Amino acid sequence: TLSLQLPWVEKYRPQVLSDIVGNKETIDRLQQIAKDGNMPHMIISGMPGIGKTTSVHCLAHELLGRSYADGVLELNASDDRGIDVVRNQIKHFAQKKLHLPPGKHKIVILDEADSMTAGAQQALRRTMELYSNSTRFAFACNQSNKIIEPLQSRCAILRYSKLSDEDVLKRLLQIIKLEDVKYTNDGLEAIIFTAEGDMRQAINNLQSTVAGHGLVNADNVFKIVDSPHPLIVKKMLLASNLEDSIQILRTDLWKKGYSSIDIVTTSFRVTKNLAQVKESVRLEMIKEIGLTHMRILEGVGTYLQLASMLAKIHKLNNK
Amino acid sequence: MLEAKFEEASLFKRIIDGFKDCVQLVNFQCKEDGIIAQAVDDSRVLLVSLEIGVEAFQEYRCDHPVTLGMDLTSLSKILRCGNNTDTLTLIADNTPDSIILLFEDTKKDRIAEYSLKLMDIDADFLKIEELQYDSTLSLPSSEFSKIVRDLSQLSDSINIMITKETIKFVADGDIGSGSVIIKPFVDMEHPETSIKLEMDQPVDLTFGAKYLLDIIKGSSLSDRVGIRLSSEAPALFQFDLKSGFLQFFLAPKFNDE
Amino acid sequence: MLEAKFEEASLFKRIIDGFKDCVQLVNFQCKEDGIIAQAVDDSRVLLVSLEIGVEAFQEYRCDHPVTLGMDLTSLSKILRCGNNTDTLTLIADNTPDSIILLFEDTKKDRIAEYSLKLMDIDADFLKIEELQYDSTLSLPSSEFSKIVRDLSQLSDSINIMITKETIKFVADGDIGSGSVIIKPFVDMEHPETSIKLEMDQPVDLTFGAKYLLDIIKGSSLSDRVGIRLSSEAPALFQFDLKSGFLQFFLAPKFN
Amino acid sequence: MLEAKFEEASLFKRIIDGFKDCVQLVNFQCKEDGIIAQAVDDSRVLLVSLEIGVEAFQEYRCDHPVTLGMDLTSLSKILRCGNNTDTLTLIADNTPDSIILLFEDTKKDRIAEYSLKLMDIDADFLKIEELQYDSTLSLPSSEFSKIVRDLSQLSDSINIMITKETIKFVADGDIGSGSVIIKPFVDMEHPETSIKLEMDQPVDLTFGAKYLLDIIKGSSLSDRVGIRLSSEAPALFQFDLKSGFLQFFLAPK
Amino acid sequence: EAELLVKKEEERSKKLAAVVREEDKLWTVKYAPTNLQQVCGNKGSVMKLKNWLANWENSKKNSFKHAGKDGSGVFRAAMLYGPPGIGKTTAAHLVAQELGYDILEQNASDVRSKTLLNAGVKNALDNMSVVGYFKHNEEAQNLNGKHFVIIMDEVDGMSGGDRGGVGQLAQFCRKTSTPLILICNERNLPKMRPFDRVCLDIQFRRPDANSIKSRLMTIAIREKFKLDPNVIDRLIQTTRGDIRQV
DNA sequence: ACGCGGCATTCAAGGACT
DNA sequence: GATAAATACAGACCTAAGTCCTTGAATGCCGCGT
DNA sequence: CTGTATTTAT
Ligand SMILES: Nc1ncnc2c1ncn2[C@@H]1O[C@H](COP(=O)(O)OP(=O)(O)OP(O)(O)=S)[C@@H](O)[C@H]1O
Ligand SMILES: Nc1ncnc2c1ncn2[C@@H]1O[C@H](COP(=O)(O)OP(=O)(O)O)[C@@H](O)[C@H]1O
Ligand SMILES: [Mg+2]
Ligand SMILES: [Mg+2]
Repeated sequence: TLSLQLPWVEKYRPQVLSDIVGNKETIDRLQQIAKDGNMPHMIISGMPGIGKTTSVHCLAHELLGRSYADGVLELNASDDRGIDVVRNQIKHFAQKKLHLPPGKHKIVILDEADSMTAGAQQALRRTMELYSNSTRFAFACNQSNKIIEPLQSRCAILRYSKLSDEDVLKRLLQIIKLEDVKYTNDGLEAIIFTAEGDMRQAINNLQSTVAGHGLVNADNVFKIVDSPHPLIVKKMLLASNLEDSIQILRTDLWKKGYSSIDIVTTSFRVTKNLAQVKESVRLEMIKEIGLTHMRILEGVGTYLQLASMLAKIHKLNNK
Repeated sequence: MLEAKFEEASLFKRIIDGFKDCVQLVNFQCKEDGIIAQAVDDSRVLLVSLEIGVEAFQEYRCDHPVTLGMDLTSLSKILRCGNNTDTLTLIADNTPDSIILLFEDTKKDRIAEYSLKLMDIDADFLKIEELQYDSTLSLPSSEFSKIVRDLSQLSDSINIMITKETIKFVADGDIGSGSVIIKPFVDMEHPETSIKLEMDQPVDLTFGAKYLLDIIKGSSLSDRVGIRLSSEAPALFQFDLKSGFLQFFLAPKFNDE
Repeated sequence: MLEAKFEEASLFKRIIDGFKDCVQLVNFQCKEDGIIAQAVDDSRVLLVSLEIGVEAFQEYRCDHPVTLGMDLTSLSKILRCGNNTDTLTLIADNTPDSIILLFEDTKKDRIAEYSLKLMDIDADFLKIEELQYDSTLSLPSSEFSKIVRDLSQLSDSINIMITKETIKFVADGDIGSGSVIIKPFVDMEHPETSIKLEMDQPVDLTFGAKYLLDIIKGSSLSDRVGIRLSSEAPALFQFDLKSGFLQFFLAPKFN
Repeated sequence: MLEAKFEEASLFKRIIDGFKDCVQLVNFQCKEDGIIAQAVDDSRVLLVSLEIGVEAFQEYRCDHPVTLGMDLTSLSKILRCGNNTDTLTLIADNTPDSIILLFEDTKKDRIAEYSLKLMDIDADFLKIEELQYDSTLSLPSSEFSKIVRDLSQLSDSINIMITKETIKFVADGDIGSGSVIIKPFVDMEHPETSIKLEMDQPVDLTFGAKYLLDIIKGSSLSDRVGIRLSSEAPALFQFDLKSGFLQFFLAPK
Repeated sequence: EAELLVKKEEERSKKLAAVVREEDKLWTVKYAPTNLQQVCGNKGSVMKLKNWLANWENSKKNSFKHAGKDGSGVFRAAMLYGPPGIGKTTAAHLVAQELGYDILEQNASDVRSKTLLNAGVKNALDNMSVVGYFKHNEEAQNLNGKHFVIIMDEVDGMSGGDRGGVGQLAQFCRKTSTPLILICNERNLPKMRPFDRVCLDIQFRRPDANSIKSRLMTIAIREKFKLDPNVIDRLIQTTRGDIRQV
């Protein structure tokens, strides 16, 4: 078909701050700031798909009213991460004179701010303070650690958290009711489980299920969206017997098409994040997994090395 | 509001080209006499004062005094956008946020309107008071620009030693040194080439090189430079216009021992 | 075999310089009617369609259809190795490989033989669609290039609007905005300076500054450029040569 | 002491611009019979030798021979300090401390004075061996510079062939090939637009593109360049001034 | 202090009756210290810097060979370094304002190349202030009105290497005729090595919560929000001595 | 024709890599 | 005024490696003015 | 950790 329909993530992107479901304290604080005015400098950080860009965009829209065209400067940090940007474009926008409602000021939105280079970030330090009376900067990034500490000092540290299953279920139910989709409770629960708090993943998976099969049922959602790799990897690592681990590997990972490097990397990540196993045993399994990773990266990527790694882990656990 | 129509756009183009390499932001005070403007250099060593009277404008109309904060690079680009023979009309509305430059040619019916967003510059309108100058000097502008450009290669300092009926410029640098001596002479045949000297007291002063380059960058404005010296006060460098001038107030070096 | 001779060796120089920056890979296919060249930019935003005719060549001979592919960066380098007062000769064997360029002047006996290795470019679609565009205008190339280069400094997007005997180029950016208004006028004293515009429906679309600046590099070929516009159709930037034409098919932006 | 009144500052300007990007520090050996200047690059491939005679000066007087070390870029900065309708005067004391450059103008009301501080550089011996060359040709400097700049694009190795009254320049690159063929021609209507090929033995030599580009920088001095080829000796690249010569001895690979 | 701020606001309102509204400004800039008696913590560093900048002229008359009683008379340039947000820039601005010098502020992160820094700051080192001369030179209370104090902020962001200007400024600051106040965040950096022996190091430390208790209580009383001093220590510990962030 | 004047392009040094 | 609490803070910074990225300096060609 | 520096307390 020549034309396409808009995705549900962008078509149903919240246009007001109330539609945002998660992080109730932060959303209420941003709504109070929007009503009262005098927006402070901030960095918004968290996981992908929990509503950081949407929150800042709704805040800017509501704060600036009809003046969003001029008062808002949109600059994807990854696209424009040079000191030249700060020297010319950001500085000229900050020195720009614009008549606004009393409380409100001009807003700079720098999405994906974690990718800004050191030079541009350091140059922004004085632009943040010199033109603060007229210009207010806003930062959105996946990881706040990439942003230098002095820049974090000048702004409010507003930190987001992974979306709870209840809020994702509420948003999914709202979209389902609005667009008349047939669903089952098991299917919605499975979509929430696969999303793992990423609302964007949940909505994309709902779109895929609806378009492909037409009914939101557990069977369809599992065929169209596979079970999360770390869970099968953890089940393989935490099996009681060696033969069980070998069987889980052969069936779920090797025969299904997962690569050796992916398997070993996910095993390392799961092992480092495991909590039931004591730290010493966890560390020695990490050692064995790292040896297997070294062999795979040197070029020996085979079922034999993965089985040997499982055998070493089981020997380590069996004392 | 304000509707100021220039006879020609090349005049404003050359004027803005005169002092865009020294100061980046200027406040244009548009009053019933005309547009007086002064802005401090970023190094706070040079001050540029510009006035253009109503006589320059074909039709100048102002309702209320307003401030025009502009960026020199953007203004230079906009004037570059227009042709030489157009009549440039500056139009501003109430509570100005942008300036509507109006290049228009009477020969054709082409009309080009460029809107320059007004920059918000906060600076004090420091007052300027004249004082008695020991040395008032006028030279051909081309020779002045040439000698400054020549000595600036050797060093970053220009030393103006006006001895009795003598004008000596000395530059001392790491690799070589240069000295130029100019003798006052007046020619009745060509008034432009003639050199005039007034010396109440002798003055010896040293000035920065890059500021002097930025000063002589305004050579296109006037054929004759207006140079006035005071030992403890900034030296006024003036380029005379039909209805105004381009003042340059430069700070000297420290004359240690 | 192909033996194409230019009386003005600088003509092919100017044609290649017109679209050297736009594209690097072009298929110069030579037939009996003349050389036809077509190429697409890496971003796939501009289509270049060159059509040289036999009238341009002093002596043109093409035994069989042949497809000669080359790199514009190297070919332009080859062309800058010739003086103004020379005659170019394009030579290609029966099997297309290692095209030979000959810069010869007979007033002072000098010979300049240069070669360029051919390349296998698979894309040989060779399709252009003739459409009844909503508006067809013609203006001097110098004026259009001046307007484009003057408005490209304000922003990266230039908007062209066609209305009843009014042509407007609008560019709104971060430092400000600007709009140039011109009208179709006919001057009997100097026909070259006149501006024509035949409009059927109002036209409103925006183009990119980089591609427009790349297109206006072709102003060195012809003194007048014809521009045809239509609703959601590729803008046709046509430079007419003595024997043929050079057309730039621009794709507008999305509203 | 040394007193040299040059005919025009522009002439010495071109002599300096002949070898701007070639060497950085040189020592001008000043004697009664003109001035000599020799320089050797860091790659040990070219030998710049500059000889200008007394007849090239309007007035030249030097009782005591003096070594005059100077820096090229600062010397050019000094040269970029006078009008092209001015005459140059080089005046120095016996102490090698600073070199005084005097700009004299026809109107006696405009005088310019400049100085150049000397630097000490270990000079190299004179390479004036006149070994026999197989072939000798002379062509205008502008055409040769155009050919060199044109063929330097294809490849960084220049092939020059002279055999049976033919002059060839070949530059085989990765993208294609280049071959410029020129025959010797003598023109009565204009002497400078003539090619004088005097061959005694065939020559097949390979030369570096960058060094050739450096040599063709001296095209502003003379309308023609005299170039001599030898298969066992470095080729000579000579530009003929009013009463002097600028020479490059490029050692082929 | 809350009552004093209310009186100041009332005087400002009367003056306006006779341009940015106060509530528009952020709390960091609206409660910025206007005099050196309001800076919290690092009192010794402020006193030492004030004494150095006051005796700079006397050391200049002595040609900087003599160190003096305090010892801050042999160094031409001074460096203020510490954790971010503790008040180095405010202290430098305030000591410059009190003693009457003309403040010239340059952001080294914005201007880090050799060319721009070289030209600008070089022609700034040995030049008087046209703003200082035209700013009522007639009264003789402030002789230092002519001269410049170049407070170069964000010195830690200059380009490194010989081509970088961070090593050039080391050669630059020893030959200057005006006071230089460099400010950086990470003094112990490889790029900042040329600066140990050419600058008067001044280590601004993290202020203790007791000093900022009064300031926080004042800004809490003014803004009509209730603050208990028991949680102020936890706020400072969480924020790690950063007054701006708290 | 002949010389500067910005502006595009090429070169070189520093930092980072989970 | 000296000696204890009470605590913030400095101890130090390398050479290679492959490839991408950025920033400033040095470089080139090309348009305008005289 | 150990050693040095600064501010409030005895
Ligand atoms: N000691 C202090 N007492 C009171 N307010 C302070 C203090 N330190 C910082 N502030 C506040 O924080 C604002 C900014 O202070 P700055 O001096 O800019 O911080 P900084 O120490 O320079 O760190 P930077 O700017 O990240 S390098 C001031 O305007 C004050 O409002
Ligand atoms: N808390 C939320 N409430 C409602 N929708 C959300 C929420 N978080 C994310 N979304 C949906 O995800 C889409 C894109 O999320 P986005 O805000 O870009 O993620 P990120 O915060 O990682 O940038 C939006 O269209 C929005 O509909
Ligand atoms: Mg986002
Ligand atoms: Mg600071």
